[PDB]
Amino acid sequence: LGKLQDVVNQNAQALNTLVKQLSSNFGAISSVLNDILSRLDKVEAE
Amino acid sequence: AYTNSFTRGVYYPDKVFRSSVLHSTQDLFLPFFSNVTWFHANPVLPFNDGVYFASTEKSNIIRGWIFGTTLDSKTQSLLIVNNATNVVIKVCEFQFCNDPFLFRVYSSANNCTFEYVSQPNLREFVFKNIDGYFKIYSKHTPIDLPQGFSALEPLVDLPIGINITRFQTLLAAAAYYVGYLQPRTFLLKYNENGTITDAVDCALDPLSETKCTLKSFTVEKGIYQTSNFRVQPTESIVRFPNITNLCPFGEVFNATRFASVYAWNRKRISNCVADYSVLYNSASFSTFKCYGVSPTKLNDLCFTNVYADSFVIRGDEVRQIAPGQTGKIADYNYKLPDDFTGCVIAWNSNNLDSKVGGNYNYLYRLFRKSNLKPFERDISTEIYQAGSTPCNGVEGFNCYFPLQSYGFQPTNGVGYQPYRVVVLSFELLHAPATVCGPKKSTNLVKNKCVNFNFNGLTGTGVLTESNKKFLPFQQFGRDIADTTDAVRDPQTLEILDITPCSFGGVSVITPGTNTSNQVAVLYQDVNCTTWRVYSTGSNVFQTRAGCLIGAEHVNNSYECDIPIGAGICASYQTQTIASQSIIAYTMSLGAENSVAYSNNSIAIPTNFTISVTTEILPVSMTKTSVDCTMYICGDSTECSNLLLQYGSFCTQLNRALTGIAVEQDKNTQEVFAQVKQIYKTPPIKDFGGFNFSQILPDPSKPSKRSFIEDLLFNKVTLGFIKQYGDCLGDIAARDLICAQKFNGLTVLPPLLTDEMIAQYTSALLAGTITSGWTFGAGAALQIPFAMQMAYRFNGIGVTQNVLYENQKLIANQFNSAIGKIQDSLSSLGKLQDVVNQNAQALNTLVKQLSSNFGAISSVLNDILSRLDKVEAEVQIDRLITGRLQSLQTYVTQQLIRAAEIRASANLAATKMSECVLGQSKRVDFCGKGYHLMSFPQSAPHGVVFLHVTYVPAQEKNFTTAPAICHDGKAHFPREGVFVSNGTHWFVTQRNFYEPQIITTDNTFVSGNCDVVIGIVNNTV
Amino acid sequence: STECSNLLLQYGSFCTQLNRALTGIAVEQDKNTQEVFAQVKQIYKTPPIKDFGGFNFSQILPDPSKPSKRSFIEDLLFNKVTLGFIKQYGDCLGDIAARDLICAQKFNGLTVLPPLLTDEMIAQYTSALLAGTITSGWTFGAGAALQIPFAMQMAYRFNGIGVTQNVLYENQKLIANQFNSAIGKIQDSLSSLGKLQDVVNQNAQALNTLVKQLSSNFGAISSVLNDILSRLDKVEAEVQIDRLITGRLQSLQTYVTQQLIRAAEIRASANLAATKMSECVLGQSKR
Amino acid sequence: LSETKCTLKSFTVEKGIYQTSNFRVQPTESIVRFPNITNLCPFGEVFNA
Ligand SMILES: CCCCC/C=C\C/C=C\CCCCCCCC(=O)O
Ligand SMILES: *[C@@H]1O[C@H](CO)[C@@H](O)[C@H](O)[C@H]1NC(C)=O
Ligand SMILES: *[C@@H]1O[C@H](CO)[C@@H](O)[C@H](O)[C@H]1NC(C)=O
Ligand SMILES: *[C@@H]1O[C@H](CO)[C@@H](O)[C@H](O)[C@H]1NC(C)=O
Ligand SMILES: *[C@@H]1O[C@H](CO)[C@@H](O)[C@H](O)[C@H]1NC(C)=O
Ligand SMILES: *[C@@H]1O[C@H](CO)[C@@H](O)[C@H](O)[C@H]1NC(C)=O
Ligand SMILES: *[C@@H]1O[C@H](CO)[C@@H](O)[C@H](O)[C@H]1NC(C)=O
Ligand SMILES: *[C@@H]1O[C@H](CO)[C@@H](O)[C@H](O)[C@H]1NC(C)=O
Ligand SMILES: *[C@@H]1O[C@H](CO)[C@@H](O)[C@H](O)[C@H]1NC(C)=O
Ligand SMILES: *[C@@H]1O[C@H](CO)[C@@H](O)[C@H](O)[C@H]1NC(C)=O
Ligand SMILES: *[C@@H]1O[C@H](CO)[C@@H](O)[C@H](O)[C@H]1NC(C)=O
Ligand SMILES: *[C@@H]1O[C@H](CO)[C@@H](O)[C@H](O)[C@H]1NC(C)=O
Ligand SMILES: *[C@@H]1O[C@H](CO)[C@@H](O)[C@H](O)[C@H]1NC(C)=O
Repeated sequence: LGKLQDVVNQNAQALNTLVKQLSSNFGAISSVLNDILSRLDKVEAE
Repeated sequence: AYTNSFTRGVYYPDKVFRSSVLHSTQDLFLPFFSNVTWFHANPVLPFNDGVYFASTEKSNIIRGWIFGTTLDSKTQSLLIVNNATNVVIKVCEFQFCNDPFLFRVYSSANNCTFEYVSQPNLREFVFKNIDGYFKIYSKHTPIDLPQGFSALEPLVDLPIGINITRFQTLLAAAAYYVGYLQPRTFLLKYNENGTITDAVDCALDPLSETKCTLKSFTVEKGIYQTSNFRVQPTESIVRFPNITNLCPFGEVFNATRFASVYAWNRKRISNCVADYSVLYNSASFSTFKCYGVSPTKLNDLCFTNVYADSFVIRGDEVRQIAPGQTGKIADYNYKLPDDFTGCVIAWNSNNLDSKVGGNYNYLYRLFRKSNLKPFERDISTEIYQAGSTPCNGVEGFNCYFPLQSYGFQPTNGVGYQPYRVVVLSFELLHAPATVCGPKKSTNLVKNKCVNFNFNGLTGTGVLTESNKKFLPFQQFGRDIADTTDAVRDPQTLEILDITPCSFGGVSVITPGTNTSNQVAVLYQDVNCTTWRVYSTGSNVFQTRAGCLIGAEHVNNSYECDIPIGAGICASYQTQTIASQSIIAYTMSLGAENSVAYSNNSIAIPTNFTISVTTEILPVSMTKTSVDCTMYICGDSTECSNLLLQYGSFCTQLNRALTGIAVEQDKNTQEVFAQVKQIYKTPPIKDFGGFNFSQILPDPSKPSKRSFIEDLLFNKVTLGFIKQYGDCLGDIAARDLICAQKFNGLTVLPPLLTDEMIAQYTSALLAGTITSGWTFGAGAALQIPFAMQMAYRFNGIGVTQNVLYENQKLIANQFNSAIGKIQDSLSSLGKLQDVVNQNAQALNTLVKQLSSNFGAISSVLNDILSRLDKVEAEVQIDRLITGRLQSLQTYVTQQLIRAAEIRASANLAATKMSECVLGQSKRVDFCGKGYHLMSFPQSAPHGVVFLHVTYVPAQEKNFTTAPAICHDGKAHFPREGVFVSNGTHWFVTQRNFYEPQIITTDNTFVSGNCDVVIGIVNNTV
Repeated sequence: STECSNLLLQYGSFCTQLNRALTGIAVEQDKNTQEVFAQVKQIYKTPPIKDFGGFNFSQILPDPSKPSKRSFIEDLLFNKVTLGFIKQYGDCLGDIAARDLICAQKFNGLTVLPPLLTDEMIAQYTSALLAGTITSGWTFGAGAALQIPFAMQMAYRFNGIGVTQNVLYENQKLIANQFNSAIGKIQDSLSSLGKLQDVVNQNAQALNTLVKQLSSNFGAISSVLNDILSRLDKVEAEVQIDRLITGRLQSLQTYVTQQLIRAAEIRASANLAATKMSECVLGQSKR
Repeated sequence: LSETKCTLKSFTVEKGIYQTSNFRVQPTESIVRFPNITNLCPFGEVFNA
């Protein structure tokens, strides 16, 4: 039943990588909006 | 005297070596096929953007040139003259003559700076004047202007720094030419040595744009899409409100006494003209910064809500007048919004505000409970509580007077001297304005594409009367796309409509550059029944897909050659009375033939033919892998470290690529490894007189392939071991294969080799020739080939004695049919297209590494050789983002292709199972006709099916009846039909004429002979 | 904008790719139509004398008294779907462009190409198929068309499903009446195709969202190139124009990817239709 | 094997074949090649006239 199990595994893997990809910086100074907004004013945070 | 330059005037745009490449550049080039002016045996001509000067000479008559604006002693001029002994270059204030010649050129040389002297058959020169540099390119070539192509080389770049608008030649028989240069795009070609030997002028013709797009000098037969029809603007328009007065610069920047910072002032500015040049001789400003606009754009704008605030502060507090500052002034006195749009101006005023012994008339606030809001004022005078101890007016040790005083003395340090500050705020391009700049209006032009500037808003388009009613407080009008569509004229107050002046698609039909150089153009949004075209012609054909211009209409109908659209195709005549041309016609649907129907007539075949047809199906595509770090960062440790902030984006790509790679092997497996028993070819070749030698394995080759397989494997042009030293050095500069894998792009081999695939195919053939379809359902059982063919004939509705009586005819027909296929295979596009696509996808990925993506360069080493860590972290990230997007696009397209290839592979597997391991009843699934058998052959990345079918031929006409009434009962054939030749009645079969006597054995009676329609009589 | 045109050259290899994909799709569509309809290259004329055992085909055969040669049911079908046109520059110049919604698309570079086969040609193919199958049976799909009376063909077809032919020759009249009534019921029902309408709806929506997405800022100070260039000099305006270029290129890429994904499904449906034609119309099916 | 473990972000690996990074080689030394010039630029003339 590997043919059926593969679909479930693929869906779970996709949804888990989506969550894991929230810790990237993408070139910013931090990956946490709260940290960014606790230290910089509006113009520098935009 | 006009003349045509053809391809003269091409120079090297850079100083960098290139070879075996095609390069697209943009610079000031002399347009291809442009008319130059001819001078024989000395006027003053304009110098517009550069000049291409050429001289056919034999005795050194042309000596030099002079450049300038006016050639008298009121301006500076450049002299480049070649006297008999020297070449002298001077940039002075010359006084020249009407007719200078050699040496009497000028009279006085008053003052000047630049000087270079000493420097102890067809000539071409190019001149330019950019950023204060005079550049020259030149070349000499030994043998009115000739054909050919030559590229000029850089000579000198003089820093003269003057203004040039006219030039003149110096003469001492000969002739010279003069052509101007314009900013165009050109596609150059470097040969093996790095010399330029060809070029293409994009946007000179309709076929020249296609060449630039494809990045090739050749084009194949077809129809291509070009850019939409473009229209350039004719003239310019400026429309400001008509105002006369000048803004109150004196009252603001020149007042006698200024306000205090805590009680700052504010006055409105309206109905004036902003011209700040009047301040250039009275006031100097130490600080001047603007925020939502550029300082160089203030002259061309209009402003909506202008205010001016003024106060006095000490010297070192000027840095606190900015949007995001903190401190004593920004907290309790004056604050700017974070979205500020305006300018801030400050200057020293120690002469007007400083009195000896201390000036105490300027105050500020030092204590306050909380911070101020933007543009808020607080002029209170309440005592301030700072210790929780109450105090109702009394003062001391806990309660203070909020306001403090400045002490301004004339001998203070510059940090403690008074400064006057003015802040201007306004809005741009949203509402009606009454303060404009120093610009002069022009007339209003309608119904033409022109440039405009309406209250500072610039653009292009066509103006038109409008039927909208703006409210008094509105000035502009937008749409869903958020662009300005209507505007109210600021003088007449009428409303206009702005429309883009570019519209309509264009296409070009070409027969092939290897054949001809003429084309036809289709204007898809024009009705010629003429105007929105690049060129009219003698013949102009109007279709329902557009207006075709350049083809000759004909009234015959042929099959489609180049589909144009809406039922019309085009083709090259060539072979005709006229030299050659293009023709346009309507495609034909296949020569309507006939129908001969009646209620008592039938046709029955009397013969047959054996036909063999070929079918091709793709089964696999190439497998690849990617090293993301090596593609994005190369060998840079800095980039490698910066890339970790995108860590989860490379495993994601590699997983999909690995999935595709492992799917390919399953695709091949399901198609070819159906029978896991390997049957060897029989040792004696005797199958009822049928010849299979051209499809059975041949052991007289390095492999065991058959003749047809060997023919197939040579019609598609292509694992391997490419060693590092194999393409070390220059060889990597042209390989095109290890150029890929120097960047991290590899190709993985297939799991099953072509030898194994051929072994599987041979097993299939041996099984199906020796056993029939039994080996596909279980244990293989032997059966003679003639009897197997009898079975297969019984499977299509024909008796077996028909085969046993025409065995030799059938065998001969089959042998000839098999020979014809290998005859035709002499000189597979469906299989070749897969290889072409897989190669192009990988080559574009390498090509896309030369983009900037908005940075200053596409070379990490160049970026890192000039900038430090912080300044390079901003430029590297743009390249990282762009190069990640490229790989993502490649992977998505690969997935979308793999899905289609899998669909094809599944179809091929079903076809094998149903046509090769059995006989099929589905119509048109295993060929055209009645399917008898089929044989598989292997091709590169695909399979080939040879289908044998039965086709009837040579029909004859017969009369027929539905039933026969013998003696009051109704008789039915029970198999086949009743036919009559005119006097006698017989019963035969549907697919072959074979009459018999009507009797009870081949008949059944289930009627009374009263109701059947069409019953005859005769007898049985 | 010439400035934007010059700044866009640093993404030159991203437009040819999109155009290549779109051209592939557009070429595939004509092949889809051909494989389904142009199966037979011999056009058969409608019989001059209409005598088929009492069967009435008048509602599905070509009608020669219409501006085209479409049949009654075909016209009913064509009236139920609400969509090769020439739209001229002078046609929608002015305020009309603010509501047309068709030349608002093509003021921004988005155009639609006509199909290669017209509706009249497709109907001619269908008429040829009908005439062939009614006058020859299934022999014309295998070779030369051999004529046969319709009643005898129908007896063949009854034998094809295990019923003797006398069962047809003794109930011909009732069978013809039933067939005529059943045919009438279909045109009765076709009075007042959601599978076919969705294709048009999806394509139009995809084209309209592309035009709508041109008001996004993408992080810049404004979504208007003229507004950006009327206030900032080159150095300050390059920074803003780059963000707009990035966002709009991304929009185009998303549109193209969705178009490819839809083309795959349309191709699967077309392959099913071609196989169904071959097996159900040119023969008799046992599946 | 360690590179595979790091890529899979797991301390165990299942039976199979896995792709690792391309073959890498590090540089052995450093090189500098500027033109041979002796004179010193004229700072006095420009900044001290
Ligand atoms: C010696 C004490 C060190 C201070 C503790 C560290 C950080 C405190 C927060 C900010 C630094 C104080 C800066 C004061 C100078 C600016 C004063 C002003 O013009 O507003
Ligand atoms: C130009 O020459 C005149 C001589 O008449 C001289 O007075 C003037 O100073 C010169 N200008 C410069 C910039 O040297
Ligand atoms: C250009 O290079 C080829 C080999 O690459 C060489 O044979 C030829 O001589 C070169 N051309 C010149 C002008 O030297
Ligand atoms: C400012 O005032 C001084 C003295 O009153 C005067 O000389 C100067 O011209 C004035 N400047 C302007 C721009 O009015
Ligand atoms: C406005 O007044 C209220 C009530 O006195 C006060 O609480 C608030 O702080 C004031 N706003 C500012 C910006 O000081
Ligand atoms: C072009 O205009 C003419 C004039 O009205 C019209 O008859 C013709 O149909 C138009 N062309 C098309 C393709 O409709
Ligand atoms: C049937 O066709 C074959 C090949 O064309 C021919 O040799 C043979 O004579 C034909 N049979 C008759 C009865 O004509
Ligand atoms: C089969 O064909 C091959 C090639 O045409 C030929 O050499 C061979 O002799 C043929 N078979 C027989 C039995 O002749
Ligand atoms: C059968 O008769 C019809 C009607 O005359 C004719 O068109 C057809 O050609 C005939 N068949 C053959 C094989 O000649
Ligand atoms: C065919 O129709 C004609 C016309 O009425 C008729 O005379 C003839 O008997 C019919 N033949 C059959 C077999 O029904
Ligand atoms: C068949 O024969 C009967 C007499 O047995 C005759 O009455 C009848 O008319 C014949 N059929 C036709 C159509 O004439
Ligand atoms: C066939 O249908 C048409 C239209 O409904 C009708 O006019 C005709 O009468 C029908 N056939 C017969 C034989 O009545
Ligand atoms: C510049 O000239 C002064 C005056 O002689 C001298 O003291 C100084 O050293 C000179 N500059 C340098 C860099 O030596």
